[PDB]
Amino acid sequence: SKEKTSALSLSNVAGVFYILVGGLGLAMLVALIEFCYKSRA
Amino acid sequence: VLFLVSRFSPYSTNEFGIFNSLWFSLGAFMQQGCDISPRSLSGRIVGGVWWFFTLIIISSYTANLAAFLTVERMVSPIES
Amino acid sequence: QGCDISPRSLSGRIVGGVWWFFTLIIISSYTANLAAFLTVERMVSPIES
Amino acid sequence: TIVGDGKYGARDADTKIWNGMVGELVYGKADIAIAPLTITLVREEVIDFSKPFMSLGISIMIKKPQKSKPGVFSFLDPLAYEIWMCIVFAYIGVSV
Amino acid sequence: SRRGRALLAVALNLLALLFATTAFLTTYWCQGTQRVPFQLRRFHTGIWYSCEEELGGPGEKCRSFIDLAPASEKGVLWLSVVSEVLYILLLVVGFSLMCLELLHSSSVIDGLKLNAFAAVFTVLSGLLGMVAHMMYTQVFQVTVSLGPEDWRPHSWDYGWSFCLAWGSFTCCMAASVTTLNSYTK
Amino acid sequence: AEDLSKQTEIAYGTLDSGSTKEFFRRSKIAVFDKMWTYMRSAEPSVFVRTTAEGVARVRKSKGKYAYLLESTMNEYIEQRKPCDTMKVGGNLDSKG
Amino acid sequence: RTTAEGVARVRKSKGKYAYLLESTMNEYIEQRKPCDTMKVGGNLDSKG
Ligand SMILES: N[C@@H](Cn1oc(=O)[nH]c1=O)C(=O)O
Repeated sequence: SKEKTSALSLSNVAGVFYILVGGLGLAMLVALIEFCYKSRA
Repeated sequence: VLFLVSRFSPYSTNEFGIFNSLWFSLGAFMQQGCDISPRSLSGRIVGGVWWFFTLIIISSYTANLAAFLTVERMVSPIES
Repeated sequence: QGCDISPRSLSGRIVGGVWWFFTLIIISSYTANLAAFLTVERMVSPIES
Repeated sequence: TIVGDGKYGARDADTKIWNGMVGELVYGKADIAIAPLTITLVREEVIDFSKPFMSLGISIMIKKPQKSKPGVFSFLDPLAYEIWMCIVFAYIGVSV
Repeated sequence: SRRGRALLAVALNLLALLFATTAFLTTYWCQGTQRVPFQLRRFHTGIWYSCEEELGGPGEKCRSFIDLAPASEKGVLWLSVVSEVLYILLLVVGFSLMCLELLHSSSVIDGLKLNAFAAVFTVLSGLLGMVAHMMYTQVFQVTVSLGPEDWRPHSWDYGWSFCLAWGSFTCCMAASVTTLNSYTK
Repeated sequence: AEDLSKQTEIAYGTLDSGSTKEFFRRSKIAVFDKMWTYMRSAEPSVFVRTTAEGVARVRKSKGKYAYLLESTMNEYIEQRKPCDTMKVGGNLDSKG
Repeated sequence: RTTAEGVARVRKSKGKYAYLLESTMNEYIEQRKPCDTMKVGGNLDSKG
């Protein structure tokens, strides 16, 4: 019967920030390799 | 990151300035949207990942704000 | 439903900024509290004294 | 009286010696044991038992599982893995 | 003008070096207090050494933070410190090429792409930087919840030098957009 | 007891002198004989000499030890302060 | 009246009617079609 009013901690949505930054560096990877190919062609 | 992506890639004219990129990311986060559209593929990635960020957080916010006011009606204010 | 026009002024985008965060609270406040009535119901007594 | 050694009762298979509450009644030191003692066959042969005043079973006691730290990918807990796959499969097709 | 924008961009990077390395060396990230049954002990920790005040004097008994945790969370914590050390050193790669940005420095010609790769690195610094601040606060929170007994902190409150750690990641970006502004103009 | 026989992530034992340990040694059920073999095979100290010692062994293990004991032994620990442990599954066997 | 009638009420009452009975009769009914009755809990008693 003793249930609590608990806010979400950062651990609950923790991986969403991880796949945010992983999605950021992937776009950093693509923004490099799209300018390099047009500079070759 | 989105401001850095628009300048580096060739994809002209660039509607993603440091005043504009802070505006496009806000409308995505408040789920309203904005007028400009990222056109480079690396620009569409940085839009799409921020999109999946704001759909988890707000839905976590709305579920947890339902989670308080569900408990607040099951208090059983002891009567006898 | 974010409309097609978009503000092009800094003091305007402060207005367009703070009005957005007003809505994301209230509508999520509305969905939250309407979950409270359908899940946990209190049939209130019409008289109490 | 407390059992002097403190054990419920056992025999070493090597030395064939009962110790604990069992070894006290077999050797004649104690007179009776009204205690949590199981009626087993190796106890039935050495001492006599009445009908059970209580019946039981062997359970397993663990620490009550508190909520863990949620995982890295614990955000996608409310939907099945099969759903997210079928979304992305359908996300391709509606685009095509 | 265009030399004036490069001057602030390096000086904000030097703030980001000073604010991060302060955080990495100071053991005052988490201002907490612990008690023995009515005596209370203030303490403070970081990633390396948890230094606890003792009564009867100054105290400052310093205990290692890495082995303090349980094992799987420690395994995350092995990756967090490496993520922060790589943030500091790739900040050092950042402003050093911003020292080549200067007009009295190496060259004007092919100086634009020198300004290009460095600001890439400052983004790649703070992205690994913010995650390093993420992985500590998650793991430290577990140690507050599940850690070895005779010490349980009442308040997990984040103190000074860790707000400065957020100010470091803050000033990583304002310096990086201005050299992006210097790249486009 | 099946899943404890499928996985040794959490160690499990009994009391070092008692009919319950004696029951597992004389067991011919394919599960329980496997359960008896692991108790003696790898030993940092598996068995305990006291029930309350094993109760202290479980609660301070952070879920890494499970103490096998009797049913009416186990309901009294669950309705005691601090009510930190619980029964899992059900009774393994009939005893008296 | 008999066990075969009492277990049949469980098939028709849609989970509103529990029929207490012995364990070894409870296991054999579980292993026969429609396999739509489930033992819950452990033994309340021990008999022979
Ligand atoms: N009491 C039982 C044996 N036993 O009791 C425990 O608490 N553990 C255990 O193995 C007996 O031998 O009769």
